[PDB]
Amino acid sequence: TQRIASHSHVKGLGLDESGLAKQAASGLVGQENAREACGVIVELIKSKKMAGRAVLLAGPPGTGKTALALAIAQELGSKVPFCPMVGSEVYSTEIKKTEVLMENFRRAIGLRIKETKEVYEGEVTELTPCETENPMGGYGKTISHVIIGLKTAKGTKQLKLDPSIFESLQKERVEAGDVIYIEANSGAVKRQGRCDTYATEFDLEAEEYVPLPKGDVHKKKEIIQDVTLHDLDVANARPQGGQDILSMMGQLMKPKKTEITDKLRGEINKVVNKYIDQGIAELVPGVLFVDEVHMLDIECFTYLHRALESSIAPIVIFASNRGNCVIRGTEDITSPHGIPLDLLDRVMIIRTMLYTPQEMKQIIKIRAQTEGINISEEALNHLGEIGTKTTLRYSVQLLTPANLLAKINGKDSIEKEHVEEISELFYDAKSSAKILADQQ
Amino acid sequence: IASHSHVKGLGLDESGLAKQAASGLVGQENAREACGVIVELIKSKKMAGRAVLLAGPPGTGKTALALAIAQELGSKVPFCPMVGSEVYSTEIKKTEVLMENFRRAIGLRIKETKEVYEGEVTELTPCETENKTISHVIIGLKTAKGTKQLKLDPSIFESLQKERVEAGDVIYIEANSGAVKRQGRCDTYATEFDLEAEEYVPLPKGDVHKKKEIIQDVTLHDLDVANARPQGGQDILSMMGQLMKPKKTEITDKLRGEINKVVNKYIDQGIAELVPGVLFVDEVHMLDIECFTYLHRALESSIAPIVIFASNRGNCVIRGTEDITSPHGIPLDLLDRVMIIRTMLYTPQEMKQIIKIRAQTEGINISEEALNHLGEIGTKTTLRYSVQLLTPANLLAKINGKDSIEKEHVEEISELFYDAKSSAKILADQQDKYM
Amino acid sequence: SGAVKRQGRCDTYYVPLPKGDVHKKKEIIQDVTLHDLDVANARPQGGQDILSMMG
Amino acid sequence: RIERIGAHSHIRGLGLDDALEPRQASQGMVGQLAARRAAGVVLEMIREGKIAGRAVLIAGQPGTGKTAIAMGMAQALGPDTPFTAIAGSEIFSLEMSKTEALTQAFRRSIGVRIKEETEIIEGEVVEIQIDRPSKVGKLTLKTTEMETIYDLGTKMIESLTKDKVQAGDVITIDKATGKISKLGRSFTRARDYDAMGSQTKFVQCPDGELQKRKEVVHTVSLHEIDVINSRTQGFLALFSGDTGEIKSEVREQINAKVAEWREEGKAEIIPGVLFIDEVHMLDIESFSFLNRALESDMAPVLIMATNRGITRIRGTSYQSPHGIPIDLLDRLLIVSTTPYSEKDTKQILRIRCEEEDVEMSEDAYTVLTRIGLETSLRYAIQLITAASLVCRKRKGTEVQVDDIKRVYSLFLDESRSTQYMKEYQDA
Amino acid sequence: VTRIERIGAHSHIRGLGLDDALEPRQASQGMVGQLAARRAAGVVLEMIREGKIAGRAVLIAGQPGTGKTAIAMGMAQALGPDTPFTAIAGSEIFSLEMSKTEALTQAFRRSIGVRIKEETEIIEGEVVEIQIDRKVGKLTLKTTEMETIYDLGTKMIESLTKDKVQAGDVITIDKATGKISKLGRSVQCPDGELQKRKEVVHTVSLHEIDVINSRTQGFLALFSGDTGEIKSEVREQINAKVAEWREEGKAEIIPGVLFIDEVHMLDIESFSFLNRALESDMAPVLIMATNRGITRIRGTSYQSPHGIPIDLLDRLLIVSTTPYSEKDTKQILRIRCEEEDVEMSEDAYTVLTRIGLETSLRYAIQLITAASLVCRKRKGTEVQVDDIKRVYSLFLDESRSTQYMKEYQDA
Amino acid sequence: GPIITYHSVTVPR
Amino acid sequence: ITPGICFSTASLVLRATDVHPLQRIDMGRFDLIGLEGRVSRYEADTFLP
Amino acid sequence: QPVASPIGPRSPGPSHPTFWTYTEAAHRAVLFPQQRLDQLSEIIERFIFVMPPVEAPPPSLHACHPPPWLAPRQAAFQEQLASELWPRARPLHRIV
Ligand SMILES: Nc1ncnc2c1ncn2[C@@H]1O[C@H](COP(=O)(O)OP(=O)(O)O)[C@@H](O)[C@H]1O
Ligand SMILES: Nc1ncnc2c1ncn2[C@@H]1O[C@H](COP(=O)(O)OP(=O)(O)O)[C@@H](O)[C@H]1O
Ligand SMILES: Nc1ncnc2c1ncn2[C@@H]1O[C@H](COP(=O)(O)OP(=O)(O)O)[C@@H](O)[C@H]1O
Ligand SMILES: Nc1ncnc2c1ncn2[C@@H]1O[C@H](COP(=O)(O)OP(=O)(O)O)[C@@H](O)[C@H]1O
Repeated sequence: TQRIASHSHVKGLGLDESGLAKQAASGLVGQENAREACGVIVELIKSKKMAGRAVLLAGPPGTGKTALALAIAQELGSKVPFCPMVGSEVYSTEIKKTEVLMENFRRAIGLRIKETKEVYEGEVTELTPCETENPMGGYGKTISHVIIGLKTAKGTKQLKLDPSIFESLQKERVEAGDVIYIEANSGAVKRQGRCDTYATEFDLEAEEYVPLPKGDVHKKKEIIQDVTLHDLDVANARPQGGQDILSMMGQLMKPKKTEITDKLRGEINKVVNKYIDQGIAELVPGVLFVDEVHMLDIECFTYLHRALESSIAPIVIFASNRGNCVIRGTEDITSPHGIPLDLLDRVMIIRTMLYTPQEMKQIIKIRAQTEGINISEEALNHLGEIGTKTTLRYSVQLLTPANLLAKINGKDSIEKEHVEEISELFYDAKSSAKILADQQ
Repeated sequence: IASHSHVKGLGLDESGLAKQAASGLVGQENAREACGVIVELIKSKKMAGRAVLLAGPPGTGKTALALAIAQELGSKVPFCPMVGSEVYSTEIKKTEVLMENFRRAIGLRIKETKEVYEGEVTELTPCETENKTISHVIIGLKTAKGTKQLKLDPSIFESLQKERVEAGDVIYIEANSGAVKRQGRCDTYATEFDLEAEEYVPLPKGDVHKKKEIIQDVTLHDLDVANARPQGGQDILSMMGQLMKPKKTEITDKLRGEINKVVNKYIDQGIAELVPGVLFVDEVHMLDIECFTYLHRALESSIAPIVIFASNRGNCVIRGTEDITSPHGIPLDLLDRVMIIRTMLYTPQEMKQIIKIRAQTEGINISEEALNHLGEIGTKTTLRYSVQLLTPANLLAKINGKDSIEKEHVEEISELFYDAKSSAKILADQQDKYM
Repeated sequence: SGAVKRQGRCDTYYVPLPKGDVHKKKEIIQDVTLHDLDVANARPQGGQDILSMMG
Repeated sequence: RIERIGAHSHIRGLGLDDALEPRQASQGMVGQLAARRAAGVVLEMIREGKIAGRAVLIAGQPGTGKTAIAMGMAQALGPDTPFTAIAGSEIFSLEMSKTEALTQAFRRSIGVRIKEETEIIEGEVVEIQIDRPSKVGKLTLKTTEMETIYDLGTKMIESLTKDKVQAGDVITIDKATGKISKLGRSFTRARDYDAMGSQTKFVQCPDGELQKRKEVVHTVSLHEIDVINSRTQGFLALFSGDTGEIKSEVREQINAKVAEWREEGKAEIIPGVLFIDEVHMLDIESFSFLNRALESDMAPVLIMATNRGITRIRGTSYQSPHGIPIDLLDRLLIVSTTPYSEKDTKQILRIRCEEEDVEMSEDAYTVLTRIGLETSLRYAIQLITAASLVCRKRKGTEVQVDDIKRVYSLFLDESRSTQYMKEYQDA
Repeated sequence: VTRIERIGAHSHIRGLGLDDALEPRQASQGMVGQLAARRAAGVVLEMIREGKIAGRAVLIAGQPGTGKTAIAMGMAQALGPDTPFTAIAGSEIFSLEMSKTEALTQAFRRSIGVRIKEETEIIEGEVVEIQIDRKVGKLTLKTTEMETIYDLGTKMIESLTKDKVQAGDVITIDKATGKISKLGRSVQCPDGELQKRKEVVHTVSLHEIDVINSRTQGFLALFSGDTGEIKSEVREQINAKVAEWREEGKAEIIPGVLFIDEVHMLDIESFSFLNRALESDMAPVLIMATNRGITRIRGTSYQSPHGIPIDLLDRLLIVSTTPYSEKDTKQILRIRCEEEDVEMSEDAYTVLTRIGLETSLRYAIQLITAASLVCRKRKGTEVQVDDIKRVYSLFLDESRSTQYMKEYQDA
Repeated sequence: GPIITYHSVTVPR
Repeated sequence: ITPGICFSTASLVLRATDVHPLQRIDMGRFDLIGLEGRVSRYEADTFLP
Repeated sequence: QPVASPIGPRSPGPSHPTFWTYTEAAHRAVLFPQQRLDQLSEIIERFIFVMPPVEAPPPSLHACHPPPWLAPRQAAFQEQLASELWPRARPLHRIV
């Protein structure tokens, strides 16, 4: 279990197979015209091709914007990457805004990579040679292979390795009766240590003591990692290497954290294209959610509608609560949604409609069902009524304190008097503004 | 190479009078004969802190005369070109940038002797002693002239170990700096194997130990930086790579002190000679009031070089003040410490000769009719635009197959590429459609 | 604390020979500010490791 | 393999002839003949590359193909010639000045190509014998034409053992530096599988001569040169963009040494292009520095896109066309892009829907051209992908008019969004 | 031939031309006229030499270019060496590595000197022979009057072996530390005693003391690595320890001078900091100049005299300078010509004085060298009126270039 | 005494 | 390579002005930063008491 | 020590997830500074030519009558730094 968040109730868009919207499926009620609109871009995302697209969910504050924007992520599943970022995270003190934007852009892009490796494990029993005639003048007989006996919890098996592996063994300095790990594709050998079956009574030598090597002596299992392109970026930018004093600067916070296009193009993209065409990694193009995009400035918008035209960028979902407002960063330039007209003419717009009394009542019911509150039918109607006056946010936030008052007064369901008392103990934006205007 | 490849001097007579058309310049007789006085004042090496202000509308040859002054001065003196926007540095102080520019605008030619040890090493024996570190190192350097066993320092031995040298190879050693390079193994060992991962170099010739003199040239800013961000050797000072590593934010205590002391010590003993240069600061109109005010003391200092600003604005608001305006966008406080030089606006006749010179410098065989049509094009447009139209006309002529530029070529080029005023008129006509 | 400090070599071979009770015992009533305590703990003081780079 | 089709992925280059005569709808581009011809002229002057520091300004209405012409020029110029695309807002950094960022952008589109004739040895190792007492041994190199033997030295054996090359392996040996590079495994490289082997990727043995002399080329930009010469940390080009190279000898020395190299024939020059999209974001300081940065002999050509008209210059209150001061506007050659007509919008939509692999009906094209002439061509284009998804959802074959109409009613453009913004909407 | 310091705008200023009773002469020591301001500056110079009073500020105002900075350079030249005179422009405090207040207090501390005296036995002679037995060794030193042997310690014999062991080097041995410094191949050999006890006096400023005692390898005063010195322990403890050196025979403080040129660039923050920095016992004396009249203080819209706030203007004294007349201008031009290598005729001096009184004074001072170089072109010896007119035509000035703007340029 | 020999032959592909 | 190393000629008494053996307090009893990497929780919380 | 790096931490063996949860194909996707120097060595040899205009000996000596206990500590500190980090600076010798 975990904390109940403000959007823990949404699980999907609840759309029919034909593309139509259901009444209250997947926790989302009403909002058909916008849920279908965003289900269309859900299928766009599923179609990994046709990238470099942007969609702007615009509307009054808090109607359904964030709810359906993150329900897009639930419909898409955790498999595809969905990177959220509020418009206020662009301003940084150690890196530039156009670089934060590029990082988030090619951070939303995922890249899952598969690889199959064979592995060995088991307490070695003994090593012996395979003698053979001299390939050259009679200086002595040579060795062709080395037989090694590995014992595990399943059984004991003998295996043949090449003389190079025996030389690796010699320079590794293992003996008979220790735990070793071998791989055939690479050829490296790892010394795990002594086995627990030979555990000591007193000896204090700590080596992460290897327990009984449970399992077969040979095991093949596929590894499937989920790495993003920004992970590779940061790893190649500040590598955590060994004794390479260029790397020993990890003792610094290292400001000046911007990347370089030379690298970004010539080093990281080639290695990904090679893996994709070879069959080692599958590209998982993703979504970049930007709520409160109105906070971005003119420079951020200009960079946004230059990067969006890139063939590599993921699909972007902006959100807007403002109307005809001034563009931040400029002196006085009023444009719709606080977004410049040049960027607005490049993104698809979806108007999030306003809710009716019945729709807000259904939303309150769903939120009460999610928060585990046993609201009664009278308290629900009163919440609907007093939420038709104010906004939906205040109407639905009066469920935790009402339930607490109920539990304290010895109840198991929110009654009418409880919500009536909470509505008088707490106020909303308009009620508070009225008192503020009445006072000096 | 364009936009400065035609000017190679002021083209002044022996009497310092401006010649009509020579050295790649035409017209601007007054301005050029006045900049002659400036080049003479710079070559005199007698004054300091003097400042000139080449003032005129855009494209009146002020920067051309600024570069002609440098061409006349030659490459022996440091000519530092700078843009006013360079003062807005994010790592050092805005005034620090300007003072370091002033410092690098001054030159210093110094003759120095340095010693060098070189030769095919025969053996390298580290003479050990109890402290329990290596004491010395005896190296037997062979040469085509002779051979010498020499004792060097443990630091040089460690440098050789870093180089990963072995007995019998060729190395170049220097005692002044202490750096040792591995030129490769002696050519006599190339027959040892059929192929090796070794660079081969023949036996060094001449004496094993040799001292040679070099007449180098460095600016005062070079010494300033060398003493502010020292690298040297014999220590682990390489930590410079992580200590701070911005522009060092120099300080006056050593800028005006130790450096001046040591350079005067070098000069007054016949080792060095001061070579004051020129500091050409183009686009001075975007300098902040703070920079303009520091320029007062900079020019009133006894060590500042000859400075040359370029004014392109008539009268606008001063940067950094936001409420006050002055001529040239420079405060009257600094404008009183400069010798203003007009740059006359060019006439059709002079512009025609300028276009001809630019065409003949850009390797273009333009016909007389095309040249004369460029006259009208330039009288209707800017000189810079009319001269920029040249090269596209040459490309179009090459495409059409003609060996010369005709009327139709320049007409096509002008119709394809608009000018500033034409574009402004188009924008004014389409006012509410360009956003 | 064990903060041995070598003043130098004796004058008989430099600093004069100390003239007093070798066992100096006295009370230090010197005052300190509450911000010096924070300044002393802000950065670690020591070495023998890469921590020496922090000086 | 998988690099999605962006907004500009449909143009593969300017549709020009040998005489720089723009074709109507060839090579992805459609209409815009005058601006395309100007783009071709400047591209020919670029491919010539004997004049430095020339600026062009592609001005025009929003969504008329300015960035399209820029990407077309980039594609027609192809590799082996630096093309750096930058938005005007990308130079506003926190760790480096605007002038320094502009110098970086310029010097990043100037290529220096050192051509070297280092000889090597390419063949398929047959045997690698080596006896440790300094160890000494031999190697047998085979090519399809001949076989030979080589006596391996100390460092040769060291490098061979470090690289772990074995028999049947095809390798190349740089005789000058001794650098080994194994290119693959030959059919002989078969290890007679009787142990833990998991590699069987064979390849043909090298053909030709044993000890051949091939030609290598090292191409790096002036930006990379000065970055790696700045300080001992010669990895800032990948490590991080921490920069600020002083304009002292470092850059002047790069320039002087590249001049000597060009003179002596080591590496002469390959100029480049800098596409500044939305140049109106640059500051007055940026413009004032560019004024003289375009005058340097190492200055590549630049093309600046413009949507603005008569508008104030950033960082001041001066009204100037294109949002650029006339001081800089004077150096530029201005090319104006005109709006697309009905048949041009229709052809652009057709090419875009054929590039994104979406079959539209003849009436779908008509209704989409109507929508794109009443509203923005960008909105009309974005409508195609959205309309194809409803068709795929209903299991159709080609987009009809009803799908496009459903998508138009479902998604809103800027004008209809503004007209729907009838409420306060938290202004 | 040519040194670093060359002829400048104030090179002619050799100091204040005052008498024993602080009475300025008509024209002495390169300073002409400006009697009131010169005798008002002599008083502050005398009480600076006194140093018993701390935190005094004397502002000088008047018309632009009325020897405002000349008086300050004269004060500096009269104070002479061994007494810090830190001149800084009003912009030098605006820095990125340090705050404006930190830079201002840094300048205040640089403007305070601390005098210290010590004795040290120093050696100076020619090396004769060296021996090392791998470790201890011996050395033989020589001078023109005597020679001697020395049994050297390990460090000394190592430092000597670092050089050319054979004779020739003339070294110096600071017996305190033992740092060797070979003057050259025996530059001649020294005379007198080989080892002599020398007195060493140092005037180290409080800022240098702070930088030295603030950090390991503390001497970052060569690149301004003193970012925000910790007042909590460094500066307060240094003040206490300087007060302890005082009144004990160890050291004595020498108050310096701080010349803030163009103080109108400073902001309300810097002025508020000065309001209290000028009240500390360690506060140095300072002078300040201004060219603007009643203008706005940088930071707000407050219009105040000299661009300096009233709460600080009340904390200083003001001295007005009078405009120069024909006599003073001509004499200043003559002194400039004497400082330079140029020589003009009497009619040339008259014309130059008229030209420097029509527009401004600095214009003539600048035209001096231009007319000299133009007369040197026609192969003459003296600068003539025709050459001065040629120069007046070639080079323009502020007032004649601001009126030629009958053609519109960028803006 | 301790002479090692590392070999790698191309058996008859 | 500039032979004239600009060695600081500062005075002698200022090389170390803070060193005073009998005029400093035992800051060791306030050293919390030095405990994090040397002392254990079980050491101070359970053993010593 | 590797928190969010695409390369896995040191794993004692395949007995727990951290070994089977990371891929060598992804580990190859990141190049350490050593590999960067190795791959740039071809251009480092020919493109690093910038000589500083002036070189300065060790930063600054100190003429003083100092407390005898000053120089020994600095010498020990420099010796410790040279014994610790200098061996790691071997790769940068080529560029130096
Ligand atoms: N259709 C709906 N069904 C259920 N709950 C809803 C619905 N629409 C909005 N809500 C609730 O309204 C709350 C606020 O919505 P939010 O996404 O914050 O919109 P905005 O960001 O515009 O305020 C959310 O916590 C959500 O639970
Ligand atoms: N006297 C001249 N002779 C030949 N060409 C000239 C002359 N003056 C200016 N030009 C041409 O005009 C162009 C711009 O002049 P410029 O020096 O930039 O004027 P400004 O410095 O006022 O901007 C230059 O490229 C140059 O070719
Ligand atoms: N001549 C043309 N041929 C084909 N497509 C075009 C043409 N002009 C514009 N387009 C298309 O229009 C879309 C947007 O126009 P764009 O080229 O971005 O103009 P602008 O840069 O002025 O917005 C692009 O995706 C581009 O493919
Ligand atoms: N009384 C004087 N005696 C000698 N020279 C003077 C005198 N007054 C001014 N000058 C000279 O005339 C010039 C006047 O400029 P200055 O007074 O320094 O302007 P400001 O002080 O306003 O910056 C200076 O170069 C100065 O050397």
